Amino acid sequence: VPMHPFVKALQEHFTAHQNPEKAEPMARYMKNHFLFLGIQTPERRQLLKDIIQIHTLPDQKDFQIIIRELWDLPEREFQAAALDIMQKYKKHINETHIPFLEELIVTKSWWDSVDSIVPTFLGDIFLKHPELISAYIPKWIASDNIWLQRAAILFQLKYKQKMDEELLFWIIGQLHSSKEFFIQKAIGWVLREYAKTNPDVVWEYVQNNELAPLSKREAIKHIKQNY
DNA sequence: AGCAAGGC
DNA sequence: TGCCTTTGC
Ligand SMILES: COC(=O)c1cc2c3c(cc(O)c2[nH]1)N(C(=O)c1cc2cc(OC)c(OC)c(OC)c2[nH]1)C[C@H]3Cn1cnc(N)c2ncnc1-2
Ligand SMILES: [Ca+2]
Ligand SMILES: [Ca+2]
Repeated sequence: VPMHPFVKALQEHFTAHQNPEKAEPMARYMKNHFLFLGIQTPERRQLLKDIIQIHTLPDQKDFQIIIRELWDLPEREFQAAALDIMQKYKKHINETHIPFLEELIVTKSWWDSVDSIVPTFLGDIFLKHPELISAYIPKWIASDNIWLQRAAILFQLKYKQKMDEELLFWIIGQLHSSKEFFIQKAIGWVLREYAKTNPDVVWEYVQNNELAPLSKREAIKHIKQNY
């Protein structure tokens, strides 16, 4: 049972605003991996802000505590709220928090949580500490956990001109033989997105290195008509 | 605004 | 495959 007051207050308030009619289709959207209260993002963020306006944002010493308790609650809105809350502590998040973010990636894993954790929080950390990438990314690739593997792919998603091109292409080469839907998809996504910044090197990579057909199609879908 | 980004 | 709903922007 949760025990930090902020989290109790958020559980009560969210629970009071649940909508069973919305809950079933939302849960089916995540392949019924999670229970849902039935609260979509606009309302969900309104309710979180209510609790902050009342209690004020907890002291930074408790932010791991609070995220952990939210992660253990059964309804998916609490993990999504936990990530909205982590956004409000970005300034105090640093390399000592990488193992905590790993734990979050590998617990209650699905595309909605991992796609929020990785490009923003891990992306930011490794931009400040790129000498730590080698302690984590190779481990994640070798782990055979698809969510850590998608993390290795997507932590650079938002980098644009900051992208470490040879690192990106090494990561993809290590994972291109994956059968996994969420790995193939992530490879096609990061290539398509980086092609908005550096289209010529994405074209050259795709034309000379093996990829799942899904990944290759998605990567070139906006630039193929220039070639 | 409006368009770009899982489900089926 | 490409359109849907929702969220990100
Ligand atoms: C049933 O409803 C839920 O329960 C629920 C839906 C849902 C969604 C989430 C997250 C959730 O938690 C959701 N929950 N979305 C994102 O995380 C996200 C958007 C985004 C945009 C970007 O461009 C502007 C971008 O890059 C810059 C991103 O990367 C950071 C993006 N990420 C989008 C949407 C799910 N969806 C819908 N229709 C499509 N056609 C989609 N194609 C892909 N995904 C789609
Ligand atoms: Ca392997
Ligand atoms: Ca899609």
